Amino acid sequence: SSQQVWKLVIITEEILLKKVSKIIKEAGASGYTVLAAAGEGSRNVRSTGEPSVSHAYSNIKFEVLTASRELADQIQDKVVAKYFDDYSCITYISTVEAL
Amino acid sequence: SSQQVWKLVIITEEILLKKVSKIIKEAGASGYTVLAAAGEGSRNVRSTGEPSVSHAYSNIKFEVLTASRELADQIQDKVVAKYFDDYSCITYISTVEAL
Amino acid sequence: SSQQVWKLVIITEEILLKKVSKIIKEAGASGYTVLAAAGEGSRNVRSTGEPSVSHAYSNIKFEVLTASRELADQIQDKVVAKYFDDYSCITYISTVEAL
Ligand SMILES: Nc1ncnc2c1ncn2[C@@H]1O[C@H](COP(=O)(O)OP(=O)(O)OP(=O)(O)O)[C@@H](O)[C@H]1O
Ligand SMILES: Nc1ncnc2c1ncn2[C@@H]1O[C@H](COP(=O)(O)OP(=O)(O)OP(=O)(O)O)[C@@H](O)[C@H]1O
Ligand SMILES: Nc1ncnc2c1ncn2[C@@H]1O[C@H](COP(=O)(O)OP(=O)(O)OP(=O)(O)O)[C@@H](O)[C@H]1O
Ligand SMILES: [Ca+2]
Ligand SMILES: [Ca+2]
Ligand SMILES: [Ca+2]
Ligand SMILES: [Cl-]
Repeated sequence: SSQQVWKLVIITEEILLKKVSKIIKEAGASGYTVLAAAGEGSRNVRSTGEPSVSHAYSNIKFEVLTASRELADQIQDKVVAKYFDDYSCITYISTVEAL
Repeated sequence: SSQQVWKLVIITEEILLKKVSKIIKEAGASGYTVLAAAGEGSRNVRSTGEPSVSHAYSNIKFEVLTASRELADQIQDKVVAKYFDDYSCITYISTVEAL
Repeated sequence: SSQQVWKLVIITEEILLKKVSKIIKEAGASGYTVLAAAGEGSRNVRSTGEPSVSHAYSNIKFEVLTASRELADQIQDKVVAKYFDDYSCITYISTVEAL
């Protein structure tokens, strides 16, 4: 049988791995998944800088499944409020069907 | 032109890489993608144990595209029936548009 | 507040990392995320070959968020037209909610 859940993705600088993991757990999520990633973006806020000739930068990608949209929004808000202006970061939400 | 397909995700202990790959292929999927991952969860069933002070554990993330919901459900069922009680594992389904 | 965006995924041979990154950026995307991956598929076109007894092959997974479906389709088209016949490659699109 199915249950509709929300999937929050946070892609951010690899150096924020432990800090963002703590926000997710402190907010009451049941868990999280994290993957190593790389990327480029257009906000140009990376804490360690960017060179003139761009190349892919080191990131992590979190995926957090939540039983309510409310909880996904809360985690997203906390990460963005704390880090979005000072660190490269992008975030999005969608829905999936959990078992 | 587009075709609606289903995307099954399985996130599980890294030690199940070969066993789960075999279920996916034996069920008739056209392929699979797998990524290294880490994570934490709340079922507390990891086959290799967890310590009192939790940290991220080693996982793999599979993504399997299927032409029917029926096939995604079958693969999901087979993995869950065989491994969910004895190994850390979470699974979800959504739809995407293949070319 | 929310904005509906499109998410284009391209999973392809690891050797195409720089060539596909250039298409994404030359098309005007605001960024991209890329992850190391492995997989198997059924088209059997891998540029470096496949053995009789299959095993997972080395890939990369791109995710590209776009503000229009039009731009996702354009990037997808350019990658497919250039590489799909000569290199292992699969691609799909869905929608997500960006902040
Ligand atoms: N359109 C996009 N599609 C997919 N991933 C994106 C996109 N834009 C940004 N990202 C991802 O978010 C990360 C941070 O991008 P951000 O928008 O915060 O701009 P930035 O500070 O310029 O980042 P970077 O230093 O990596 O260029 C990128 O490295 C990438 O992994
Ligand atoms: N809410 C969640 N959101 C995202 N990923 C999750 C979530 N819950 C669990 N996961 C992922 O599934 C994996 C296994 O979690 P499971 O629910 O089976 O509990 P567990 O046995 O307690 O896992 P772990 O030993 O990793 O803590 C986690 O390591 C994580 O990668
Ligand atoms: N049904 C699928 N679900 C998920 N990923 C898939 C699927 N089919 C293919 N892929 C991914 O796309 C990659 C390339 O598959 P493609 O369809 O191009 O066939 P191929 O040339 O036979 O690939 P391979 O040499 O990897 O077997 C695979 O390695 C896999 O990562
Ligand atoms: Ca940048
Ligand atoms: Ca646990
Ligand atoms: Ca093949
Ligand atoms: Cl991923």
